[PDB]
Amino acid sequence: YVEFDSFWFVQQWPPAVCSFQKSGSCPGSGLRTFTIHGLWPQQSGTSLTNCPGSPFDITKISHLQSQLNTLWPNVLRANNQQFWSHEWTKHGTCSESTFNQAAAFKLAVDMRNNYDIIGALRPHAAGPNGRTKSRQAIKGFLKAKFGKFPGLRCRTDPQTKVSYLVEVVACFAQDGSTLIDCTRDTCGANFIF
Ligand SMILES: O=c1ccn([C@@H]2O[C@H](COP(=O)(O)O)[C@@H](O)[C@H]2O)c(=O)[nH]1
Repeated sequence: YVEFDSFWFVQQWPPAVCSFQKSGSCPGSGLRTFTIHGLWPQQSGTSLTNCPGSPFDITKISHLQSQLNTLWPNVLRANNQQFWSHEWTKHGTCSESTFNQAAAFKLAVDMRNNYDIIGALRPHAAGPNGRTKSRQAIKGFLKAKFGKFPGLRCRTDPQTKVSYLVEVVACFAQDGSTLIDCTRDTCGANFIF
């Protein structure tokens, strides 16, 4: 069996994520704050997925639904539970040996409350404005605020080839509490944000 050695706390930028879904409606299109995508256990540089764990049980986190509906909405479809269930089954099960479902979602909520990206960039006016930003600059501002380098993830429009920031990753040690440096970015030196 495999033992995760770290976590990737992944937050997503709703507007960008929605823009890549040019086919249909997008519930979170109007959100202007980073929301939780998921907490992904890592192993030797790779995300551990689909581990032999417990079925998702909404009643196990019923007490967090309040916070989850605000910080962890399904931005693509109007079904938050489906999104939480998927993230648990695909990612959460892989760290269940230490964190049961209730503990994992609570961990994600706490991490989100301790990692306000927009708030951290505002003092530098480095927030979203649909213009080009520097990977180095953004990583620098976040490290100065939180203490460690985040991971920046981008997606490229197939038509225009323009790169857009879509997710920001905060890396944690196996304890799920000690912030550590992220080392992998999918974003190039510059991107739209
Ligand atoms: O707000 C969101 C963001 C992503 N996804 C979905 O989750 C998957 C991406 O997450 P992952 O499987 O890599 O954890 C995709 O199928 C995507 O449609 C949602 O349902 N809602």
